[PDB]
Amino acid sequence: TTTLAFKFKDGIIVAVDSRASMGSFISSQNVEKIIEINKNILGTMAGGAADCLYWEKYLGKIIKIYELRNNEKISVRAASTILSNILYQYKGYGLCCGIILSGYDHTGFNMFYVDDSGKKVEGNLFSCGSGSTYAYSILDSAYDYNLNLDQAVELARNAIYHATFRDGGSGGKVRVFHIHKNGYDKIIEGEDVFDLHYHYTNPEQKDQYVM
Amino acid sequence: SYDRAITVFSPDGHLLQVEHALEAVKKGGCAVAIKSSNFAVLAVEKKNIPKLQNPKTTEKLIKLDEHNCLAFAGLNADARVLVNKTRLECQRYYLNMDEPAPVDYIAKYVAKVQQKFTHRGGVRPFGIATLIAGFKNNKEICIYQTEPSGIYAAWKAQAIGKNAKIVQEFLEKNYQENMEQKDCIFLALKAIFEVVELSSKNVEVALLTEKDLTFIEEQEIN
Amino acid sequence: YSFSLTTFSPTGKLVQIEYALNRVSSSSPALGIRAKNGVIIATEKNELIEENSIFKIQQISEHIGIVYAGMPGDFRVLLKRARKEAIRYSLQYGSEILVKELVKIIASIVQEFTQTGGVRPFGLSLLICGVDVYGYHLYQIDPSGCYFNWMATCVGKDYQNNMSFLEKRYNKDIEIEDAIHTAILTLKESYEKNIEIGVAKPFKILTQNEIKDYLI
Amino acid sequence: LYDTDNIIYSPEGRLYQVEYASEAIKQGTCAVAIKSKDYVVVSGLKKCISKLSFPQEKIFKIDDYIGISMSGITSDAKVLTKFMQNECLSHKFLYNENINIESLVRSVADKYQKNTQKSSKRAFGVGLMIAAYHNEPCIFETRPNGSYFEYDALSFGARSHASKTYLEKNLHLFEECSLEELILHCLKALKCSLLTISNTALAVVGKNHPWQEISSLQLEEYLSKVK
Amino acid sequence: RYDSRTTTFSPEGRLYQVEYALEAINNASITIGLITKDGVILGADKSKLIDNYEKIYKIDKHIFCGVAGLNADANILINQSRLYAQRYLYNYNEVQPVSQLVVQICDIKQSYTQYGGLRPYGVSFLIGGYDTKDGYQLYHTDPSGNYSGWFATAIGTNNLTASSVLKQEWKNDMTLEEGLLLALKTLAKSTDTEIPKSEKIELAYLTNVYQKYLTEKEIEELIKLYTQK
Amino acid sequence: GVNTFSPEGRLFQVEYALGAIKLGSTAVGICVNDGVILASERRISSTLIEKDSVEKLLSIDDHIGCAMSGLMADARTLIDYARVECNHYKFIYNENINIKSCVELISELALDFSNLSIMSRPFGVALLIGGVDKNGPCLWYTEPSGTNTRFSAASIGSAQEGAELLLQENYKKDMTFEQAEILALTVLRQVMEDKLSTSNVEICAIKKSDQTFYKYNTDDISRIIDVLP
Amino acid sequence: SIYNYNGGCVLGMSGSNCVAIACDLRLGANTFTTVSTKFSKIFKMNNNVYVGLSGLATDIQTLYEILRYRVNLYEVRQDAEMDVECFANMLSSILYSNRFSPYFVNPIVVGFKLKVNYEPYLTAYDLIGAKCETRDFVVNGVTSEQLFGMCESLYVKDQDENGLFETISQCLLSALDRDCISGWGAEVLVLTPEKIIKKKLKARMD
Amino acid sequence: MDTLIGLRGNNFVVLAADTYSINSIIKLKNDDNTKFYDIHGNKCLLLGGSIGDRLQFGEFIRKNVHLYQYQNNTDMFVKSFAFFTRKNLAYYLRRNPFEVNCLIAGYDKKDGYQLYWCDYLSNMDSVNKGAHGYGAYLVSAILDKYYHENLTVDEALDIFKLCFEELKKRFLLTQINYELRIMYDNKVETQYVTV
Amino acid sequence: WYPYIDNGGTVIGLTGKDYVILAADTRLSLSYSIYTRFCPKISKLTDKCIIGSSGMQSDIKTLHSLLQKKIQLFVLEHSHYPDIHVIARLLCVILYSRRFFPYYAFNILAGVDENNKGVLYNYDSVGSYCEATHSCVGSGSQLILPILDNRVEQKNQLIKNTNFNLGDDINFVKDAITSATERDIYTGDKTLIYVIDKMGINVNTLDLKQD
Ligand SMILES: Cc1ccc(-c2csc(CNC(=O)[C@H]3CCCN(C(=O)COCCF)C3)n2)cn1
Repeated sequence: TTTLAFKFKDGIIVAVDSRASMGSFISSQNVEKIIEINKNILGTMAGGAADCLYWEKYLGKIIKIYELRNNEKISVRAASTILSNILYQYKGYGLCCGIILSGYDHTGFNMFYVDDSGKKVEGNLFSCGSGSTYAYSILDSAYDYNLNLDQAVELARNAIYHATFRDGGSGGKVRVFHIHKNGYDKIIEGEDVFDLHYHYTNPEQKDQYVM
Repeated sequence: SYDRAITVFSPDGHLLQVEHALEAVKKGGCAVAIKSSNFAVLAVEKKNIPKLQNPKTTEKLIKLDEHNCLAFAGLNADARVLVNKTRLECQRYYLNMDEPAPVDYIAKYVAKVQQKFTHRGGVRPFGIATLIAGFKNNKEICIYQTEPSGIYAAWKAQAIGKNAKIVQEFLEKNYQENMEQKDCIFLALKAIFEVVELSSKNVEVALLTEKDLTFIEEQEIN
Repeated sequence: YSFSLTTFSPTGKLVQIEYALNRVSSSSPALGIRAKNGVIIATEKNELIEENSIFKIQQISEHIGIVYAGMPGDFRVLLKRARKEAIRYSLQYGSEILVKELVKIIASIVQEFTQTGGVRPFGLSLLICGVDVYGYHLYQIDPSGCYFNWMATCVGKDYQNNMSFLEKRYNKDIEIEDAIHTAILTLKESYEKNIEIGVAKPFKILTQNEIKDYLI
Repeated sequence: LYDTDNIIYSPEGRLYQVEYASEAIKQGTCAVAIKSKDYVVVSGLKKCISKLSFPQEKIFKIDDYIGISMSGITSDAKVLTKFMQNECLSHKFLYNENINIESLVRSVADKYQKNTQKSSKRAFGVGLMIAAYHNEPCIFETRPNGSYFEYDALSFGARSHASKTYLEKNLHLFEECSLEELILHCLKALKCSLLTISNTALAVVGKNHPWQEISSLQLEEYLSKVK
Repeated sequence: RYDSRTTTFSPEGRLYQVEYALEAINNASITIGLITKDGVILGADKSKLIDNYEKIYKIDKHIFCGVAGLNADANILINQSRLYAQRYLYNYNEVQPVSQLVVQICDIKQSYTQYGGLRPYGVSFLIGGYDTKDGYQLYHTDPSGNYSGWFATAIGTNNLTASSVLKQEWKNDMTLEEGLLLALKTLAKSTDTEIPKSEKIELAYLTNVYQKYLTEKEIEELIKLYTQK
Repeated sequence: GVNTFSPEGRLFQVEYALGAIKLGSTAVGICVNDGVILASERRISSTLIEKDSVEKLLSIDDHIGCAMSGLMADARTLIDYARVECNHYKFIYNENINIKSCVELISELALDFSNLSIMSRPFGVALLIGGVDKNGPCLWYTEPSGTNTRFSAASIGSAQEGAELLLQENYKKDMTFEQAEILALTVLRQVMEDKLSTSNVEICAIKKSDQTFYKYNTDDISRIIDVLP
Repeated sequence: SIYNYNGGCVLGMSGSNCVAIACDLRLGANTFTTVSTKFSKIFKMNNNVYVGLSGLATDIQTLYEILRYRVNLYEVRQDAEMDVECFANMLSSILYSNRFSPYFVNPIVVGFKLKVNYEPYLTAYDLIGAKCETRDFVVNGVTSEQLFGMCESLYVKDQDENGLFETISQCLLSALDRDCISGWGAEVLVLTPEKIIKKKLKARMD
Repeated sequence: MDTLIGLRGNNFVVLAADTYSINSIIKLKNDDNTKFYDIHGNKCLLLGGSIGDRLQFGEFIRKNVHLYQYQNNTDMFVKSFAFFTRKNLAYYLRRNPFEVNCLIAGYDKKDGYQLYWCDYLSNMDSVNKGAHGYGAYLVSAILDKYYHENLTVDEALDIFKLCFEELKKRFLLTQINYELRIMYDNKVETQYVTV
Repeated sequence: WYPYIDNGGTVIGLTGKDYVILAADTRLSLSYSIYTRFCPKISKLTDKCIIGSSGMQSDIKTLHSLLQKKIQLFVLEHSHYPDIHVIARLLCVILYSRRFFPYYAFNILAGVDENNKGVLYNYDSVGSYCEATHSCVGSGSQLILPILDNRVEQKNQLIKNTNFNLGDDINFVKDAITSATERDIYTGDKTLIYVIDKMGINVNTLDLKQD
């Protein structure tokens, strides 16, 4: 798994791969790792797929009840705090969750990193998974806040590609969503990285690419 | 009456215990709350025996947390207990939500607590009505009134306690929507003084702003 | 199910406590006299009942004794509780429980039954006589749970007259035996087989032969 | 002073609270159950409280071969229905067989009786008729006092005296009646108590015929046959 | 049918149990308190064979209480108040402010009027104490958990006469000895006696912290002084 | 007691609760093939209130709305429980709960005071719960007796009898959504005493096309008034 | 090894109408890093009862708080000071109530039994309240072996307050100078029936 | 790996901590905001350890202290605050403990400026200069050499710069970003020192 | 005492345009010995949804019985049969409820939804799951999943044939189970094939090797 999110001029770009594997065996390459918490907040899935899925759906349930009760949309900070507090109550039981909650609320665009250990780090550029280091390197080498939507999408796609390329546990399809003031959009619903290798690194396609 | 039901339906459909808690509220001192563009004024009646009772001991104009303040009319010990519960819930919200408790959330919590006490065996209803002033998540100021039954509603200007009907009728004809702090305070005082004896020792008026709640120095009241 | 059966009357009285006081006042006389060098608790009681089995005077600890006026069963319960509390204090601190503290603990236990739900008050009054490093103590515990510190007192039937007698015959600086003679005279005014006496050395209860020796 | 508490006996040796819980059963709608050598047919009147109202449900399915009809307080009926349904399902989960009907009825009667012995609780204010096929068509009736019985035919609710009299006149036919004639007998009994497709509920259960409510067209044709 | 419904509202928004407890306390012996610059004072009026403070009790090195009402309930509440003070010191490593202890004890008072089916405590307190934040404090606590702060007040029988005497005489700039003389004068006035007897007096004072519980001889000396004036 | 039967076989408490739902403002619920519409009056008690803070029409879920009569404090508790349970169903099953299931959950809560298998009394509330599920639009009525009845069109509140009579007179199955709005506001106008206005009433609709709870704004209400006879 | 985290040592001694309680002033961390030098291990329960707590610092503070709570309650309820022997018994029972998850503390109790006659009272403890009442001296802490050697070789019976101060200070300092994880200052308290003398010794701070 | 530093003078108290939020072998952030916990009343709790434990313990303490200061309508004393914090840390020491290192700083009219050093075991003491984390081993001695009770705040900040320089040069983690709290003259200032 | 044993056996799922096939063997074995040559692994949940699991047989049977209990209770309470998606979320929650003492049973939920399209959800022990067009759980899953990927996806073949019919899919599934039996010791004996389409569920049997 390799998920990432970064904040830019026009909102937030969320990108993920789609591989789930059981040890060295690839069990699926069509996993949806970007889960919709509510109409404005997205979350990612890194680590324990069952834990992340169940607890992000549970957070969605809590958020829906809250919104119904208070006739208001919850903020990313509040949802991230709720998730971290719930994940801390299970400290020591072996939960493995790495999640990035990114959304838009009355305080602007927000993005938080929450792991099963109880972390609630707030920032504007995050990556989770076995391929997170490669994603950080690629993103940092070319991250700019004033990138256009197209430029940010290309950067996210290239970072996800490179992570999948160097990392065994990442791959499948790259999915890129754009969070804006009025929800989110699937800019790239899914693109097999097989084409991306022969677009970025070996376009001539006349011999094996040498690492 | 460990688990005996105290509040029951009368043959006519009424919950007499709630009417008795309303009587308790009616016996209490008058309080008034008036809302402005981005601040509120709460003026409560105080009655102490001069020269013998410490006037600083009784505080019916209560700060709940950083941004929310409260006033009450009714039984004082019940008011203190409910206020402590409310403060605990404000901090619990700010701990679990990482955001301060909005005025509407606090008012709804107080209302649900009062309803619960009206709907459980082995507990007496709170004989107090509260006016809670604070700010919403959108930074808008709001004033809520909660009744002993557990019913709550938001208001522009509202008075509770003894002779609350007269103060309401006065504020209806005088509340001119957005008002400056000085004359908003003057209105909050001339409304409350229509029922209480005219004396600077018969009132305490405080003002809530985005920065904090400040009690008005007695020189201005004079 | 748990609600107080003892309630404030419209005038502010706890009529169940008043009724328990009436019951204690209609009970057999007991009394205590605190001497300068000791303290004594005496009490007054058909050819069949074994005497040794119905002693009102009992021993709380090596230097603490107790007598009662009221209901025998309540007394048995409270005596077992007082022994339990004395033993608990001994376990905690390694020394014999001080008389005043035992009186306070038992007073709290007695007051509990005037407020908790589904229980009547104890229908007895207690006289507790003990010795500690702080001297000789004679305490009375009421059904209400209040404890008085006494130099001498009587807690049964016709106790106004007996209180007057003790008042008209009490001096602080009195030997133990002068106090024992005054106690026997007071009990005979209220009224050797009819007399039980305990004296405080570890607390001791006088044998029948000794009592008769005092009756001379 | 003897009807005040649920746990008190009258000098006549009577529980008045339980008898009032039973009196709550007379004001329910009439329902009738009859059986032949293979089937049980249950027919009930649906209550209608206004023209714009939808008729109240009268019969409920408990298990593949178990259904019930109720007369009395409806919330208590729903509680009992959930109890029975969870019981049948728990039996089918623990073991791999359908529950014995007498066992289920006895457990329901235990649930009824428990409420009658404690002051803090009140008896279930509803009478249940249970129709099932456990090797045989069986009709049971529970009562608030914790007593239950087994019937050849049964009816209770408002004005069941007419349904009673009809059933007592026609009891000796039910055993040898066929399914259609049994259905028509139950419908005529129900009519004596007074039917349209909206105000009448009708279900059958029996040998190799799981509990099944009769369809709208089937009910229409059956009512025509009644006419 | 045997339940009395102690925690129910009366038709007038009044609790009958609380009112009857107030009546019982009003029939209790009179206890007074007042603030001087030197410290706090508490006076109180108590058979000849009685040995033994029964109106004034120490709650902590810096808190002490005068009682009115039922003595056994007063003992229960005094023990619980000592427990609260010591637990505060345990939790925070600092002495408990007087107002906080008063609030805790009054909460315990009020929960008996809101919860369960028990009767209220039929006791009222005059809590005196010193802390750094608020200096010298005196508080009145009634059976319902309401409390108030005072510079000088009275509880028990004939509290109105004592209150009038206190208001007429209590100044702000009075020292310990003058406060004690005023306390004796109020105790005498509320008993409708020209001279107060030195056997029916319970005087104690807290100053910066130390508490004095006056023996009979010191009371006799104060009586001599009060009689000269 | 609360669990005592009458000699006639009816619980006293629910019978008394029946008188409570007869109070409060009047609401009307109409179900047509296109959707369900709930329109409620607002008897604004004073001009100093914030009219929109008092709510008679709430959303138990995205596809469920409810009109409330009786004790509003109790009704809010019922609606909050309904919201929690509907969201729990949505989480467990990942689908919008059936309306009848929600009404049955509300009913089982409403009679939890009996303790057959915790609230202390009946709720004393009447709910008019409309919604759209897989079955289409539907509208239900729940009352303190626990019995829940499905209605084509219904009314609740003080003017329940008149609104019901009008709805019976003017309701037919073949009705457009616009006709449903017009009829709802016609009945509402005929029942309320305060003259109908764009600020006096609430209108919420759940349409089959989207099955979403939509609360009307002032422009929509003004439109319907413009279309009124 | 738990006791090596903070180190520390406490030393009680008795003379004629005088008693002495001394302790080291170090608070360390991870057995070698000296984080404080003002961490006194002697606590006053009352004028006639003092306790010295050695071992885990957190356990020392918790136990001191518990002891203060209990002693203040006892004294207020009795309107009198707790007797030293009663305090020792209470401390033993408090220690043993946590036998299986104990406070890692090795307390000593010092003071005067009042009879007026002021008889010195000393008693050492293990972490589960095993009495070691003694009439000459008591030791607890990591420096226990060196301290036992000191009080064995140098203890003199019936020394006045000056002699007792000199002997106890010498014992403590000589024992500490052979200990890595205890030292950095020494506090000495000499109680007599009328007055208490508190001194801070000039010791190695290495 | 969370370096905390505290210094106390006659007329000031300064807390300092590196601003790194770490996750495995990567810095999640170079500007952390989870170590310092300002408590109304010129109080500050500087926590080190693991981010989850820091958040939980710090926010628990902060909301309890604010609840105390609101219910009683008074400012908690710095000594009471520190000992409440140590009590709460010790309570959980034997049940799901927080592995957090703590520096408690504050100012009162009763005890002046106050600094308290507390370890994850809840061994607490008042100090004039303290450190937490591996960086302690490289800064404590510096604080010892250049400290005197009458330091001005500016001299204290120069000593802190010496400490940061030694943490950049000799400490294996070349920590360069630091956040400082300066309580003095009734005001609490926040400073950011790079390199 | 280790509370987990693996009874072996394989379940293969494969979806079409409007049909779904679930073929599972029936051998039940312990270590190198055979408890029995016929223990059905596939349970019917509703007329358009079945579940087939591999793992520890007792856990599988209890889980299937609990699913059937809850589905019948759902029918009796909400008066309609759950969709395959409703059943899928329900089973995910049921599995995660034992997250810390998980069922040793990997599952495939096959069915036809309201829109008459084949649906296949594959689950691991602790609840993580995803929709798939072809799945395989059990001992032979690592042997068979590539066959399904080479036949249904043809990612690595330029010349692609896509028109598949039910008969072709049934024969392909028979070949796949034959290969699993050939190479997996824990797979063999009779296999049951369930085909769900508009008309409902049809069950056929195929004999496999017995060694
Ligand atoms: C998010 C997600 C993605 C995929 C799956 C999932 C569950 S199944 C499957 C496809 N198949 C496999 O991955 C097999 C690989 C070898 C190990 N497998 C076994 O079954 C062996 O265990 C025998 C008893 F359980 C499963 N994908 C679940 N969630």
